[PDB]
Amino acid sequence: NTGLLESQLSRHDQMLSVHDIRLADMDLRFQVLETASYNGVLIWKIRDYKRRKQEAVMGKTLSLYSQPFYTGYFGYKMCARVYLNGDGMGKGTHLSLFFVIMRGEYDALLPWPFKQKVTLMLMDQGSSRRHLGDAFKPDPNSSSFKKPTGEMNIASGCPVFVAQTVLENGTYIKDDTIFIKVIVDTSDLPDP
Amino acid sequence: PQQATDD
Repeated sequence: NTGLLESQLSRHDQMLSVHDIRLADMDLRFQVLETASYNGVLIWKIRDYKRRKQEAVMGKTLSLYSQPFYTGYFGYKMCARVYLNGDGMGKGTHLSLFFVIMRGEYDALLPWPFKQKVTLMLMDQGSSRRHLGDAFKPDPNSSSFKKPTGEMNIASGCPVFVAQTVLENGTYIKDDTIFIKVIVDTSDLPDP
Repeated sequence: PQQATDD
């Protein structure tokens, strides 16, 4: 019958669809890898600041995540979260920057809770290089630094990192893009 | 170290 030809076409179309997602996913997966780091330092590049800022305001997209980064080849898996329009006490007024601990595939061998010092910062692209940053020492009793249970733990950082004005007036933005850098202390910890 | 709203 022709119902056979059409069924076969349908089968193919269905699979071609799947293949497309599989492909798209891998493009994403490539990207993540190509930008991975294993020395506990993250350099997160955020293009389209205007549009993304606007989507934060419009409530379309409140926050953004960096690709994951590591303290070592088989160490903690972490990342960053930013709210272009602020969160909490900085909401609407500042840019909030947080640190996140993700469920690593080797947590069973890592020390908990997380105790490595974290240094959050936004880079200045102007030639005077007056970067903005602040560091902290994980709070042992905080549920953000315990052995992950779900994919990610509660983000912990600075809700009032930078005043949105300061950000948008200084030389931090250039070519509609900003750079965020995280520095996790690794030296102080028995390495593999 | 301050935490983010639940979301």
